[PDB]
Amino acid sequence: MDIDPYKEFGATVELLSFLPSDFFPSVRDLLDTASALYREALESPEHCSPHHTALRQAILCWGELMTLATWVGVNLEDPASRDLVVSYVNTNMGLKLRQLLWFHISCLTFGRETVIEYLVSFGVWIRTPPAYRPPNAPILSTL
Amino acid sequence: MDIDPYKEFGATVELLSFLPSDFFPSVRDLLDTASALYREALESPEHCSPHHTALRQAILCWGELMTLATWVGVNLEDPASRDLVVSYVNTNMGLKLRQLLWFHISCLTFGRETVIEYLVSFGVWIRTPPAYRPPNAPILSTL
Amino acid sequence: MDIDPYKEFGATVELLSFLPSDFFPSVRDLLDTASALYREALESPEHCSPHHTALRQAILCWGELMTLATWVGVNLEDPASRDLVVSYVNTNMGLKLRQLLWFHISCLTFGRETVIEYLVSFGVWIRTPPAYRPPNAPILSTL
Amino acid sequence: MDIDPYKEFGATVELLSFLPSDFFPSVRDLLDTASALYREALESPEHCSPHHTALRQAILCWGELMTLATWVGVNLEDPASRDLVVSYVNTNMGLKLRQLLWFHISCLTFGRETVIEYLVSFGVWIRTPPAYRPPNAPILSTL
Repeated sequence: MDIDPYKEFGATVELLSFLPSDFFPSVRDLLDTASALYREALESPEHCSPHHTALRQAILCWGELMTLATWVGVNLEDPASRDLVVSYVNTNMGLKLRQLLWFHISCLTFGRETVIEYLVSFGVWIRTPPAYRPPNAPILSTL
Repeated sequence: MDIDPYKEFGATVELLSFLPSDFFPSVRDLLDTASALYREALESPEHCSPHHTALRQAILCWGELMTLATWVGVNLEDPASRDLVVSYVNTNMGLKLRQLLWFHISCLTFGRETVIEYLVSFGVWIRTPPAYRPPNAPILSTL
Repeated sequence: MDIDPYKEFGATVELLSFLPSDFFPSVRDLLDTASALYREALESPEHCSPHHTALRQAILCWGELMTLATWVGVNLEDPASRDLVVSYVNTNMGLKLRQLLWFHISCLTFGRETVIEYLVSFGVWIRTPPAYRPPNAPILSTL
Repeated sequence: MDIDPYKEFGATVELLSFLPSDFFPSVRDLLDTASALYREALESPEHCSPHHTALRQAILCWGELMTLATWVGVNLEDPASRDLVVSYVNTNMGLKLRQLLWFHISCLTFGRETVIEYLVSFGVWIRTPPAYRPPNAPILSTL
């Protein structure tokens, strides 16, 4: 199957490619934001929203990757392989996980429609070449 | 955090640990089933159900894990360590995957409540001594 | 004081005495069933039913007998006596714990009156010599 | 499972640990009290109260510990190991059984609320430094 995780929620993998990969915060920072703002809802037995369901799945996927990294560090004996796998699991997969975390956290905090319009506007800003690019980049905010 | 992926659906990691690990179908079989029965809906841009959202997320997590397996095959030179990582992925993460997929596919097929009652019943059955239980292992059916 | 643990619940040690030893599930299986089916309630601050109260007391009693078994294994350097005590605890006391656990779990699952009628019928069946009874014992089950 | 025997009764293991171990009466004295006051209701086929249910279970747990002690005395011929097991069963497990018996007998006699208030008061008295601790330790009374 060809499943786009954002196709529900009115976005696409291509739209989020407007944002550069180095734009997204670290998984630690994003999980801290999730705990700060939505811990009780995430731990709840309610389907509070599709975003909440998806964020739950993403947090668990990251947790299982961390369990794998620990298991590698304990059960592998070749340090080169140990560290290659650990770094891969921390960086390459972390990128997509923090895309997902960012999208859903931002849509809960600010609104799905607002986030999609931020994506469009930031794509404008970032495609605008530097000579003509304003310094005030689009930024998600309430106030 | 402490997120149980089944409690928003009325179940628990414990309750799915109540069935034996070997009862759960293979990942290949479950993904074939997911495709055959719900590919169009999973690929669609609609929040068809929380089961569908969870299932999309899990299918993509497993896809990234398979991608990890391939990346290891290529960029690892220790065959013992490569085999060890691939086997951890196929077995330990695969079991959690097939529990999750079995649960959500079976919910969509038969009913979430039917599935939870089936878990309880089948666990009690597999624990009852044979001379004092119905002889055939319970099964879900739509016929 | 001469207390019967089932008289409270409409049954009697004499009624459950007709159930053979091979009829009851293991202590581990019964405890896993208790957890899976009624953990939220057993761990709760509510009197949910006399069966729940009794089940809590029985589970904690077994926990203390297991503490005893561990203590024996760690403190007695005479292997014969060590194993003799462990076997007594796991067989003679395990059997009573299994009787009680089965009774209360089955009551919660099926109905106290249903369990009592099942015991009456099972006693009839087991008192009947094999030549003159159906070969399959009566079944208490969800299916 | 992690079951607190007093949660359903408004207390905790933390609150009963306000009392020292050497504060609780002997199992003999507690059983004599239970007989002399509530034998009729404990021997009865009625759920008189959750406390009565729990007391019945405790009484039978102690009966089984006594049976184990007798069986050890008969079936172990290494006096050392016999004595170790008998002492453990009479002392270490006796402690928890007399906590339980004291709690439920005192509840039946005085009120569960009165017993919980007695626990917080004894906490005050025992945490108070000696130079200001009144000789009259708190005590339960009906007058």
